[PDB]
Amino acid sequence: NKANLFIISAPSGAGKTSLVRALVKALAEIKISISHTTRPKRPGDQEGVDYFFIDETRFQAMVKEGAFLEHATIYERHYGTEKDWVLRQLKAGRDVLLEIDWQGARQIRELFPPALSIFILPPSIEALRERLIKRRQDDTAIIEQRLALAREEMAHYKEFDYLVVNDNFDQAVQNLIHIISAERLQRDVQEKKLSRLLAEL
Amino acid sequence: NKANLFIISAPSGAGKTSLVRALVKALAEIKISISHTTRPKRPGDQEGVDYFFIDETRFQAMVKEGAFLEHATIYERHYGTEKDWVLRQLKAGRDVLLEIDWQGARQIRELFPPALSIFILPPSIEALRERLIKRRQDDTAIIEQRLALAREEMAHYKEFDYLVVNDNFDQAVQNLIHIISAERLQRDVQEKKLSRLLAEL
Ligand SMILES: Nc1nc2c(ncn2[C@@H]2O[C@H](COP(=O)(O)O)[C@@H](O)[C@H]2O)c(=O)[nH]1
Ligand SMILES: Nc1nc2c(ncn2[C@@H]2O[C@H](COP(=O)(O)O)[C@@H](O)[C@H]2O)c(=O)[nH]1
Repeated sequence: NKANLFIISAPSGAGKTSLVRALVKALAEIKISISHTTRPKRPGDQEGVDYFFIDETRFQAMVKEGAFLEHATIYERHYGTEKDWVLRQLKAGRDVLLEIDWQGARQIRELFPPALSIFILPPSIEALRERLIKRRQDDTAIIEQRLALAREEMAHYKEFDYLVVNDNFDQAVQNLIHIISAERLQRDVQEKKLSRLLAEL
Repeated sequence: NKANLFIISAPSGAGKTSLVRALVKALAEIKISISHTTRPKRPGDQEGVDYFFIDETRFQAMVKEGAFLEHATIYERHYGTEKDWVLRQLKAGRDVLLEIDWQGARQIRELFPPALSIFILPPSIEALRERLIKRRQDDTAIIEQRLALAREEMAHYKEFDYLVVNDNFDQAVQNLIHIISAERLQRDVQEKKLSRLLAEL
């Protein structure tokens, strides 16, 4: 009952989306924020599952309205975290996972100090290229551009609280579980959850 | 290869010693500091296993010599953490567990800032009395005195980073594992352990 935000960032092709989806299956009382994006809906994508897919007009509206807790521009497209959904989850006592880039992370850290951030590292640059190329949904020409953006994303790893290497899926998931589980044992969180016990003693 | 100190504190009778012993069996690269004490050696106690049992003359000597990283007086007896052994472990890249009281914790926090501290709570005051009474090695008259010292120890829980309830042994051990495991995934620790990978990228 002292819910927190858990920021997860990684270069494209690091396997972050899959890790986060397994994480929420393994843990209770934690949900993934579904972002809004102007990035074109790809074959395979599902509205309300991968993203809320909208156009620039809609997204710009939300920005001016202040509907986003956080928003950024990435590869000439827009992504943002709808503010109200997140706050409803926190109110309900559920932790929230934010799969956002380094720019969004900076915003969240300012706005919600207790937030913890985790950076997912690939075991090699070649691992990124491999995973990205195998996504037939993606253009195989923007690769050299996406990999360039990946190295720049990774240069920001120093801004994060934890680093986790995705070299073995199960182990990486287990490490994410350690990090969230430990947060939930912090004195600040426990003062609330153990209110009755601490009262007795 | 960025080893840390993990302080474990709890009122007498909370089952801390047993938890810590199971913890070191479950994790690698972590060792328990064996303290020096003037507290009389009890039936069942083993030299170099439970404590290094010495007399006041020896202990006072160590204090004046500065042989202790940390030392305190508890129930009119002396306990301390020999400094050199701990530093050797850290140098070797091994984390160190310190089973010390709240006074010792304050000293360690000053002396070694990265240190994390965990307070073990009993599920009830009656749990302490039960566990203590069942220790036939202990005098059953000092109980009301030890329980008084337990409530005063527990009032210091606010000085600790994490709170863990020992209501189920396996679960409490698993929570200790989360806490140490998460520390080892911190960016500061990972900058060292992942030096080669970060170099490649
Ligand atoms: N700041 C921010 N970044 C996001 C958000 N959603 C996705 N991203 C970032 O945008 C990148 C592009 O994701 P993609 O277009 O590959 O699905 C992600 O890897 C992530 O770093 C968001 O809501 N806010
Ligand atoms: N400060 C400090 N406290 C210790 C040390 N060793 C044991 N203690 C504290 O002294 C208490 C008494 O332990 P006992 O006499 O029951 O074995 C422990 O519960 C612990 O809080 C030590 O090396 N330093």
